[PDB]
Amino acid sequence: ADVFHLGLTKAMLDGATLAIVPGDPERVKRIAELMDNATFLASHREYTSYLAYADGKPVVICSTGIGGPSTSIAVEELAQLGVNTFLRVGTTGAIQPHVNVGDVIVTQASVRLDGASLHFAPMEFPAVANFECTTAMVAACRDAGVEPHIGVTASSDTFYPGQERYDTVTGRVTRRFAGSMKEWQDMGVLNYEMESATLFTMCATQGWRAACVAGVIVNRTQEVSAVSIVVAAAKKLLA
Amino acid sequence: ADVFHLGLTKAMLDGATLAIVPGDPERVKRIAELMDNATFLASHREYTSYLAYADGKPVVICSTGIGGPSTSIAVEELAQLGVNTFLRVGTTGAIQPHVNVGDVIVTQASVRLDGASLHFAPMEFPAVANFECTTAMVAACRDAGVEPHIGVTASSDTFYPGQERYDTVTGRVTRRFAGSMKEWQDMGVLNYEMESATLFTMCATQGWRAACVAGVIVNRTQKTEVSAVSIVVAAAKKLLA
Amino acid sequence: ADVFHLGLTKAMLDGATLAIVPGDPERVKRIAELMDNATFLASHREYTSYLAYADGKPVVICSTGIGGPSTSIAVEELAQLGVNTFLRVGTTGAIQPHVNVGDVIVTQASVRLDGASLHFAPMEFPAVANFECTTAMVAACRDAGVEPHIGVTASSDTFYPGQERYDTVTGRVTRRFAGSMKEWQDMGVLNYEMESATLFTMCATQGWRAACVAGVIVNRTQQEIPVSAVSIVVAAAKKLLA
Amino acid sequence: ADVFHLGLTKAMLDGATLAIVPGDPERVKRIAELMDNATFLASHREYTSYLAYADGKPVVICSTGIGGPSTSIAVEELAQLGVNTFLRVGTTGAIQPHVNVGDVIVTQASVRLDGASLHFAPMEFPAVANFECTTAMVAACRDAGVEPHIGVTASSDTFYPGQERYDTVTGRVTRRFAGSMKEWQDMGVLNYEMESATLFTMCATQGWRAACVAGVIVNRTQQEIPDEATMKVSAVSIVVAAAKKLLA
Amino acid sequence: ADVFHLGLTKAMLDGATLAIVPGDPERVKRIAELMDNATFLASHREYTSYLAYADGKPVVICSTGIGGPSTSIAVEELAQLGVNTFLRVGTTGAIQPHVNVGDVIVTQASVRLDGASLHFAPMEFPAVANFECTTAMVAACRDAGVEPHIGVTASSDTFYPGQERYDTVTGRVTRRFAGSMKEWQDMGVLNYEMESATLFTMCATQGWRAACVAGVIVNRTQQEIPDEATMKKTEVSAVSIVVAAAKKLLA
Amino acid sequence: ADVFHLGLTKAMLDGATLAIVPGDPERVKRIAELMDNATFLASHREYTSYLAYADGKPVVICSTGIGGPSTSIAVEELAQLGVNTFLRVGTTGAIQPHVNVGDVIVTQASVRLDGASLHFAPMEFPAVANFECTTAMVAACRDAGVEPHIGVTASSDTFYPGQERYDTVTGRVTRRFAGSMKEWQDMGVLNYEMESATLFTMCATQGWRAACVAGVIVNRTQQEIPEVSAVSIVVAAAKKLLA
Ligand SMILES: O=c1ccn([C@@H]2O[C@H](CO)[C@@H](O)[C@H]2O)c(=O)[nH]1
Repeated sequence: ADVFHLGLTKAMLDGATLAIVPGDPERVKRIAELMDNATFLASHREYTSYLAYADGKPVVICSTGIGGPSTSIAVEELAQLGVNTFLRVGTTGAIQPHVNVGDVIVTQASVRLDGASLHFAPMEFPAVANFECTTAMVAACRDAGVEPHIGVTASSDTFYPGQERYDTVTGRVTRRFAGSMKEWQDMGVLNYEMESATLFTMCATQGWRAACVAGVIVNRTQEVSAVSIVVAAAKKLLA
Repeated sequence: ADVFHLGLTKAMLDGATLAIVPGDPERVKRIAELMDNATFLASHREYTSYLAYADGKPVVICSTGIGGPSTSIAVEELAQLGVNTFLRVGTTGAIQPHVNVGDVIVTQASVRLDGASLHFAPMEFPAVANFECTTAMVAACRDAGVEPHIGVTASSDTFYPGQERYDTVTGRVTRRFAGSMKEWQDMGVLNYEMESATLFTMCATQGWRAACVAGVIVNRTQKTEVSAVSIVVAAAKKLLA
Repeated sequence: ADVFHLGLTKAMLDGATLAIVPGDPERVKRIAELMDNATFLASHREYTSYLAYADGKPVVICSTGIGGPSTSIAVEELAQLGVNTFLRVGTTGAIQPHVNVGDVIVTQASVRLDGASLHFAPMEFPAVANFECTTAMVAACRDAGVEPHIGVTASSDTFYPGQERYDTVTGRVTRRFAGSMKEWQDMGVLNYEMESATLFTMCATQGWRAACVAGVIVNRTQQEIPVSAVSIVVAAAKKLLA
Repeated sequence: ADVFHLGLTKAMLDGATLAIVPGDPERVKRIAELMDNATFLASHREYTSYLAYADGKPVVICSTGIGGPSTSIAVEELAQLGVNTFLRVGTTGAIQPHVNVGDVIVTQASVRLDGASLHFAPMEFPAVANFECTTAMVAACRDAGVEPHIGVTASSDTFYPGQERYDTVTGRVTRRFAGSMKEWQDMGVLNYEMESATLFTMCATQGWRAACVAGVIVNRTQQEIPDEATMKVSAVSIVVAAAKKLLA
Repeated sequence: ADVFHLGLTKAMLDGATLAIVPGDPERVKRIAELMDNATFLASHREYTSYLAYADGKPVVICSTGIGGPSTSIAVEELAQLGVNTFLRVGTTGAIQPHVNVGDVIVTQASVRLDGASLHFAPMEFPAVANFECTTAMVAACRDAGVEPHIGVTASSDTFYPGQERYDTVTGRVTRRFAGSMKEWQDMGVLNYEMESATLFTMCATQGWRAACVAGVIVNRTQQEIPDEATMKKTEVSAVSIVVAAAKKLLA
Repeated sequence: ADVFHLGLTKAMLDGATLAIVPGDPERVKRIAELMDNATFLASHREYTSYLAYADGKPVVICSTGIGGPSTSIAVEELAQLGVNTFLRVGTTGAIQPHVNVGDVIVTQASVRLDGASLHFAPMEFPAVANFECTTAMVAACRDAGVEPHIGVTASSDTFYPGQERYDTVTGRVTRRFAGSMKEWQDMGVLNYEMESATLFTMCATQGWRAACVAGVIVNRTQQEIPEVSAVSIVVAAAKKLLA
C-alpha cells in the first residue's frame, strides 16, 4: 500500500485520473463490469476498489462507505494516487411530490447538514459540484431518454433525526431538525442523501472535480439506470 | 403603483418574465438600447427600470443598487409582477493570477459573506445559480469566442474590509476578514463582488432562476464592459427562445 | 475624483467635516436647500451629493442608498475626504402601537440584523450611536415640540422577510425570522429600518460620530405597506457645528 | 421574604423604585450612608441590601456580586418588588493609554463578552444603557467638575483569560481571546468590567432603565493588576448625585 | 495578600492542595467545622475562606459566589496558591419527576449554558468532571447509604429565564430558552445549577481536578421555587458527602 | 429484516442487550471469537454483525464503519432490536508525548469535532460516556495490569485536516483547524479518533449507555501515519457489565 486506508499503490491504477465512487462496497464490482477488463484491486474496511477500462482509459471504482468522514478518507487517498475527478453514483429519498420513484436526480449543490465539509471550508462556502462534470451527467441522462431533476440536495450526517424521521426507538427529533423537512421542501430541495456536501466542499476547495447522480428509491411524500448513467458520464469526460 | 419601491404595475411589463439586473441605474438605458423598442418604465431611488424586446419577447432591465439589501427589494417586487428569471451583469476584480483583465467570469455559486442571504435560508444552504441559466451564460460567451472562467465567487456586504482592502482611513481589517483573501484564493475562489450571494439564495429558495456574468476590470494580484452586457443580452434571447 | 465611487474630491467639500446622509438620492437636494448656498456636487450610482452652509459652516449632504453595503461605501469614502460625523435621516416602520405615522424616532442603538456590521466588529460589539450626536438630535426634537421616541431599532438587511412581511410572492419567512417581529416587540424595540446597524458599528469602530433620526411612515401593528425628520436633522447639524 | 434570594419584602423598600447596584456587598453601607436615614434590610449570600433616602426619596442599595449570573438574580428579584431603574456603580480596568487611574467612565453600551445576556436576547441585540439615566450620570460628573470618558465597555464573564491577563497559573489564553484586548483597543473600547452587558441587556428587554459608572483602578496598557506603585471624585458620589436627579 | 480578590497568602493554606468550594459564603464555616481545627482565614466580597484538617491534612474551604464569573476568579486564585483539586458542593433543582427533594446528585458532566466556560475552550470541548474525584464522590454516597443520581446537569448563567422559570416580572423567556427545559428533560439531564460548567471546563483545560455534588432543593416538575410545603431535608447531607469524598482523595 | 440497513431481526440477537462496536467490519469476527459460540448474523455495506456469548450472556458484535454518520445508523438499528449498551473498541493517534504506541486510552468524554452529534443535541451538551461502563473499562485495564489513560479525546469527522495532518495532496488545513492540535494538547486532550463524539452524544440523549477504549497506533508528536490489547479489554469489560 502507498496509502494507509485503501490498500492501493499508484502503480495499481495504471494512470487512472477519474474515479467512480458509490457508497456501497457491494456495488463496486457490478459497476466495474459495465466497462472493459474489470479487475479487483483491494478490499479493506468499507473501501472496495476495482480497476476497469472505458473506451481505452483506466477508471478506478472505489466505495466510500456511508457519510462524509469515510468519503473524505477515500477521496484524499485516491487523490494522493493521482485521481482528480470524482463521480458519485447513489441512492436517495425524494421530498418533492413531483419526483417519482425510479427517477434520476443530478445534484448541482448541497445543503451542508454535515460536519466534514467544515473541515475544508467555513459554512459560507457553497457545496457546489463541478460544472463540466454536472453537464456530463445531465447529457448522459438525456442520452438515456431521462430528463433529470437538476437541483439542490439536503446532505445529512444522519439517516434518522437529520432527515426528520420519527420512526425510531425514542421517536424524538432534536429542536434544530424539528420542522426541517418542510423547511427544505419549501426552499425547492429535492432529496436527502449523506455524502454530497462533504464530497463537493472538499473537491471544490482542493482543486478536484466532483458530481453526483442518484436514482430515487423512495419518496417521503407518498438501480441500474443510475449506474448506467454514471458510466456514460465518465466516458463523456474521458473522450 | 402595484409595488412600493419600484413604482411599477404588472401591466407595464407587457408579460415579461425575465429581468436583466445591473447594479448601476445609469447603465440601465444602455443595456436596454441593445434590444428593440426600449421604453422607460420608472425611476425611484436607485431603481431605474426599462422594458425592451429581445428577439420579440419582453425583457425588464432594472438596477439593483450596490449590495444584497437593495437587490432583495428589486427582485421581490419584480417577482410580484411575474418575473421569474433574473440575470445579473457587471464588472469585477479577480483574485487568481490567471484571470486576466478582459476575461469573463460566470459565477456558478457564491461564498456567503453577506447578510441578506440569511433572511432566506440558514447558512448551510448553497448560494448556487440556476443550472439552465448558467448554461445559457456559458453558451453566450462561447458564441462570442470567449471561454469563460466558471467557478465560485466571494460575495461581500462591503467593498473595503470584507474584500480585505487596507487602503482605507483606519487601515484596519477586523479579525474575521484578516487573511481572508488568501483563504478564498487557496480554495479556488475567482473574484469578489457584492450581490450574487443574496441574488442566488433568494431566487433558489423562492423558486426563481438566477445567474451572474461579469467582465474582469482589475486583478488584485497583478470593451470588456460592452462584452459582458453583450453576453447577458445573448443569454436572455437563448432562455426566452 | 479622490475616491472610487462618489466622484468627489476633498477640495469640493470646502473643508466640511460633517455629512447628512439620507437613504434616498432624491432627498439630498431638498435637505441641502434648507441650508444656505446649496450647490450640486456629484451624482453617481445611488450617491447624489450636495454641499450647503449652516451658519457659515460647510456641510455635505450625500445619499447612502438602501442597506448597509451601499452605506459602508459612502461613509468610508466621505471619511477619506475628511468627514468625521455622519447624521443619518431616514424613514421607518413603527412596531409599537403607541408610535403614530408622522412621529419621529431617534435610534440610540440597533439590533444587528445586517451583515456589513460584521465586517467591522464581531456580533458582541454594540451597534450604538454617538452620545453627543444623539443628544443633539433629542434637543432638536424638544425645540420643535415633538417626542423624540428614543430607543432600540431593528436594522434589517431586507425590507421583506427580515421585517417579517408576509404579503409577498411566496408568503413565507425563513425559520430564523418567523416570529421575529413579536420578539422585538416584546423586547421594547421601536421600529425597523435598513441602515443604522452598519452605520453605527462602522462609525463606532473607526473613530467617527454617527446618529440617526427617522420619520415613521407605517405602523406594523396595523399594516405592512405605507420633512419633519429632515428639519430635525438640519437643526441637529447646526447644534453640533455651533 | 417575598423573593427567593435577597430576603426582602415589598414593604421593606418603602416604595423605592430605583436601586443602586454595586458589585461588592462590602460597599453597600458606605453608599447608603451618602444618603439619609440609612437602614439595613437584609444580607444573604453575596446580596447585601440597604435602604436610604435621596433628597427625600426612597432608594434601595443592593449588591450584585461579581458577574452577570449573580447580577441577573438581583435585578429580577428587585424588579419583583417594584424597582424599575438600576444604576450600577463599579470598578474598572482602562484599556486606552490616557484614561488614567482615578478617572470615571460612564458606559454607554457594552461588548457582550458574557453568557447571561444571551438568556435575555440573541447576540444581535445591543447591550445599551438607558439614554435618560446615562444623561443624568454625565450631568452628575460635570456638576462635580469631572468630565467622564463616555463610550463602549468590554463586559466579561472572566477577570483573567477573557480580559487577556496572562499572569496566571498556565499563562495561556484560549484562541478566541488571544489578541482580543488589541481588537477592543483598536475599536475605541474604553475599559473592562464584568456586569454591564448582562445588566443592560436584561433591563432593555424587560422594560427597566439602567446605567453604569465606574472608577478606573488600573490601566492595562501599564499593569495587569494594581499595586502600591499605581496612582492613588468618587464614582459612588456620582451615582448618588445621578439618583437624586432621576428621582427629582 | 498574594492574590487580588481572596485576601489569602500561600502560608495561610499551610500547604493545602484540595479545596471544597460551596457557592454560598454562609455555608463555609459549617463545612470547615466538619473537619479538624477549623479556622477562619478571610472574607472579601463573595469569598469567605476557612482552613481545616482532614485526617491531619490541610483543606481549604472557600466560597465561589453564584455563577461562573465569580467561580472563575476563586478557582484561578486558589490555584495561584497551590490548590490543584476543587470539590464543588451546592444546591440544585431536579428536572426529572422522581429525583426527589433531599436526594443528592453527582454531576459527571454539564450542558454548557454559561459564558465563562468559552473563556477557556470552544463550546465543542466537554464540560466534564475528573474521573477520580467523581469516583470518590460516588463512593462517599454509597458509604452513606445513598444511591446517588449520576449524570448530566444543565449549568446556567441565569436562575430565571435560562432555567425556563416563568413566575417572573415579564413571565416570558427568550426564544432560545423557550421549551428548553423539555429539551433537557427528554435528553435525560437530571437538574439545573449555576457553577459546574465553568468549574469543569476551566479545570479540565488548565490541568486541575474537579467534581460536583449537590442537594436537591426543588423538583421543577413540582414547583418553580420551594416553599414550606416542599419536602423537608433528610439526614442525607451533600456537605457530609463532600467532606467524606475529600478524605478518600487525601488518604 | 426488521431494520433498514443491518439485515437483522430481534430473534437473531437471542435477547442480547449489549453490543461491542468496532469501526472495522474485519475486526468483528476476531472480537467474536474471543468469546464463546461465535455466530455470523449479517453482512451489509460496512455493517458486519456476529453474536457471541460472554460468560454465558449474549453479546452482539457489529461494525460501525468510520465516522459518525455510519455509526449513527448502526447504534439506532441495534437499539430498535433491544440493545441498550454500546462499548466501542477502536484505534487512535495519541497527541501527548507520554502516551506510547501500544497503550490503551479510555475516553471519558469527547471534543465534538463531528457533525452527527448535532443531530441529537446542540453543541453545549457534553459528549460524555456512561459512568458505569467507563468504570468497567478502567477495572478491566486494572485486572490486566495496564494503566488506562483516562481523559478527553478529540473526535473528528476527518482523518486528515481535522486532525491537522499536513502530509496531504494540497498540504493545506482550513483556518478553523490550523493550530488546533496544539490547542487540544494545551488543554490536556489525549488523542484523536473518529466515532466517540457521535456515539456518546446520541447514547446519552437517547437513554443508552456507551463507553470507548482504543489502542494507540501512532503518536502525533512524532509522525502522522502509523486489538489485541484493546479488544481484550472490551471483552473483559462486557463480562463485568453483564454479571
Ligand atoms: O417599514 C419600513 C419603512 C421604511 N424603511 C426604510 O426605508 C427604506 C425602504 O422603503 C429603507 O432605507 C429603510 O431605511 C424600513 O426599513 N422599513
